[PDB]
Amino acid sequence: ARGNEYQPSNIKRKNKHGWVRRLSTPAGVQVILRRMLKGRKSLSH
Amino acid sequence: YEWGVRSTRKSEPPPLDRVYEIPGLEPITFAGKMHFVPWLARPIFPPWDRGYKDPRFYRSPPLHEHPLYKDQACYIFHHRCRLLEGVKQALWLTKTKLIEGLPEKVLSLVDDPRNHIENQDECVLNVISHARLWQTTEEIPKRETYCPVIVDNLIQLCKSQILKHPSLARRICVQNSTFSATWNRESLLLQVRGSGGARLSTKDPLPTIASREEIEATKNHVLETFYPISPIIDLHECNIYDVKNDTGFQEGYPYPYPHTLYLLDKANLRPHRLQPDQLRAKMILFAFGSALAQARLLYGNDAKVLEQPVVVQSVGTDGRVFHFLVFQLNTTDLDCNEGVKNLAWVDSDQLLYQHFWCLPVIKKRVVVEPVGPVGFKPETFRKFLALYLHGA
Amino acid sequence: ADRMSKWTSKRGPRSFRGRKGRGAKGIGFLTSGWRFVQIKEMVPEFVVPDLTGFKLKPYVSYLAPESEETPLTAAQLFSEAVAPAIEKDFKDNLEKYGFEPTQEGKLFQLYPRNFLR
Amino acid sequence: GLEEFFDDPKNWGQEKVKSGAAWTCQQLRNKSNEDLHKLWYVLLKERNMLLTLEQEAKRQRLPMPSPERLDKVVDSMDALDKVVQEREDALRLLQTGQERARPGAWRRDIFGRIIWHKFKQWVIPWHLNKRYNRKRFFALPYVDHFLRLEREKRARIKARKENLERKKAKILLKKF
Amino acid sequence: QDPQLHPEDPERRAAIYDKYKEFAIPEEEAEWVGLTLEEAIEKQRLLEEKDPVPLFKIYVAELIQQLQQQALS
RNA sequence: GCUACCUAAGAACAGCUAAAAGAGCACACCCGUCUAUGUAGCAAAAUAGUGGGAAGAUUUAUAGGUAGAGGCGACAAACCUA
RNA sequence: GCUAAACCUAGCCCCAAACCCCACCUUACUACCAGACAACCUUAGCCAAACCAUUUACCCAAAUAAAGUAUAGGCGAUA
Ligand SMILES: [Mg+2]
Ligand SMILES: [Mg+2]
Ligand SMILES: [Mg+2]
Ligand SMILES: [Mg+2]
Ligand SMILES: [Mg+2]
Ligand SMILES: [Mg+2]
Repeated sequence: ARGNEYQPSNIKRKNKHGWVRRLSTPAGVQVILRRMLKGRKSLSH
Repeated sequence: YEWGVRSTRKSEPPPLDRVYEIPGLEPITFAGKMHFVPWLARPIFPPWDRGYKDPRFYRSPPLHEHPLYKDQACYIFHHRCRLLEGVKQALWLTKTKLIEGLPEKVLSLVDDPRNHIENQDECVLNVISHARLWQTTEEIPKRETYCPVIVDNLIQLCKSQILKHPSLARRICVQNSTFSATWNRESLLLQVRGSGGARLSTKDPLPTIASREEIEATKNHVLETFYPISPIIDLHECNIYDVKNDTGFQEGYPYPYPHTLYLLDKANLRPHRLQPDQLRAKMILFAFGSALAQARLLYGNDAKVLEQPVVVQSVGTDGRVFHFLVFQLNTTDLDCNEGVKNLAWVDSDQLLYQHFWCLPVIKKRVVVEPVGPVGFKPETFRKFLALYLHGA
Repeated sequence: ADRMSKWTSKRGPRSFRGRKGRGAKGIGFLTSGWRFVQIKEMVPEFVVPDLTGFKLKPYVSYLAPESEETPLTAAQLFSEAVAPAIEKDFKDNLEKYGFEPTQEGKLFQLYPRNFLR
Repeated sequence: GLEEFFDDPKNWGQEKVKSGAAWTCQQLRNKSNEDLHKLWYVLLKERNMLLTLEQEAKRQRLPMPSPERLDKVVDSMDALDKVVQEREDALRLLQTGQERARPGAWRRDIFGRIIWHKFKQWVIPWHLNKRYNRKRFFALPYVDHFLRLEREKRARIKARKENLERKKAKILLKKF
Repeated sequence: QDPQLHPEDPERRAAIYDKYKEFAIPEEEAEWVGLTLEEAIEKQRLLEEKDPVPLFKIYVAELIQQLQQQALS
């Protein structure tokens, strides 16, 4: 019954975790800054 | 109460920086940076000129500056105008007297069985069945498809009478023709910009139906008025317009004389379809507009009683219900409510068939109504054929 | 869920896949009805010379002598292109020598560069 | 014709094709602009033929005959491009004083880093461009801590590298 | 001493300036009074922004100077 | 991106009985009454049969919204990525 | 006798010194139309006080010393 909580959709993915949404708020900008500081290959989703 | 809430109204611009209020000093703005910064003054940008010039990025000038703008406001009737008072309003606007039923002159053209089409009912039934059931792979064709089809097939069926009537060779049904006619009514200038479709043009003008005595008898008839509804209601009040009378064709066009205007209300949705009264009003207005354009082209742009009245017919249909109109324009002196008046014979709500069953209704595994038209009325097609044959 | 693979036009739903391109430069615009109007001037016209009678070849003979690389400089170009005329007219308004005050008005403006390659 | 995409038919199947030398920058600097224009397409046709050979060799699972021809042609085209770029750069410096063909500016992005923002071409001015004004060319104060943290990460990497270099040098001295 | 203070009334303008005489400072300093650091940086950048002189002019001036020296010597 | 509720704009609902129905029987579909199996399983809640609803307060795809002392809740302290 | 077992530098730690082509904010890495929203605002709590309720050290701009002194403090933990 459970386990399939991920029902993928690229529209939702980009609108929820994308670069534009991350930059849309100061908190998300700090998210990107933390990922850059850590050296993440993928900064946003 | 004001319409449009503040939250939806355009936001007020932020207050100007106080630095702009100090006379002697030049504010330091981010204009030089070429991008916004929040700690510098907001520049005051001069309005940009080269913008609203490119064809794909064009802004039309204000209506006041347009070439045809006029302080006097015309009232235009176009194809998508729906008169509130309907036939009464159209009669007042066109200075017309209504006569119930088609005239005997045209009705007699189909009394003799020679004009009756061989296998007339069979062919008309096939036309109705093709339009309403057999037209497409879809089970139930929509009105947008079966109204033009029914009209065109009926016109072809009538045109088949070229055998008996060689005069039918001097006519042609043009499509997308557009006419424009302007005239005054009690200091109100009214225009009709008829677009519609299926103008049946003939090489010869239609014979007049009403005699001089009847035309003069129209003087006594009083033009019915409606209050407090102004006759202007539901007409597009426009200040941009052209007072030229356009018949829709360049000079020298063969088949110059309008014969029949085929107006069809083919909208799938009832609210997008004209009411029968409003359709009859539109027929009156378009027939009057075409007749008036013809009169202004022939006898000049002078308000006068026409020595030779101009006759224009019209058939307005929704695919099932038809309305037949013969309009005799016998005066271009429209401004006054007194004098000889134009006159229109109208036959209303002539239904070609009562209903059409695209699917066989089955109750308790028993077929009650078979597929096909029910209540077919050949009389309406007789009237249609009479209108087509008039003048031939 | 694939954060590492490159975002291309093969990935999203129909709107995404239609909207994203592959870097090809635009050739025109879209009008009503999604009809594409192609602008001729937007299409790169290849200026291909006539190679008939050309003597140069893709390769150079190894018998050619070695030389020292001397990258062209503004000073060298000025000396070899303007200095002779300047001297000849000084011994005897810089537009006469080739200088243009502004690039505006030229087809091939040097800055901001407005031509391909 | 399409035959220009392939070598001379006599060379088909030859294990080796004799080729000259790549054009050098100095050799090209002596040629006219028209001569460079024509040589560019000569080299382009040769490059297309060689790329066709390389792809067909991969398809047939055979070594490409004289693969150094492609390297020579690429070097020649790079030299020609560099020569033309040198001439254009000199002309631009003479007539405008600009060391760069494309306009740009040093700007601080939303992440506080200094970048060379290369300008783009627009039909409307920047203060009217809606998409441009969404882009932020300033860093708010919450970026300062991350700027310091990035600087210190760089400093740690540099210190590690320098210490490692010195230790390697000491090890070499002890060995010899 | 801007004449835009009450133009057409020089006596009143001079009276005002005399009243506030003690605060007068050089204009080169008054231009920078009360500017934030970012505003001052932008002001300095605008002051020192100059479209580069074409190297044509520099080389022409240098060549003319050299030719003058050669002619004199 | 589950789920709860909502917003926008969609879609589905055989056949029979009945006749404009939060109607009846019963497919698709939704659910989960009872039994059995399974119990590191096919499955971190499934399977088989049985059963309830099945033109509606229905089911459902898409996009959006409400965020933690908060949300949402036909209140089970239920649900808000096992 | 299998599985294994062993190895030494890859680098790292602490100091010192020294101040360190093109694309991409729209669905980022997307050649090319009407902007305007543009930032600023005491940390709290864990914890100690054997509960807890006032209270309970925290990049300071010369180390040492004055001195854990003067002071503060449910005058107590402590500061
Ligand atoms: Mg779902
Ligand atoms: Mg049913
Ligand atoms: Mg029911
Ligand atoms: Mg519920
Ligand atoms: Mg309860
Ligand atoms: Mg305690």
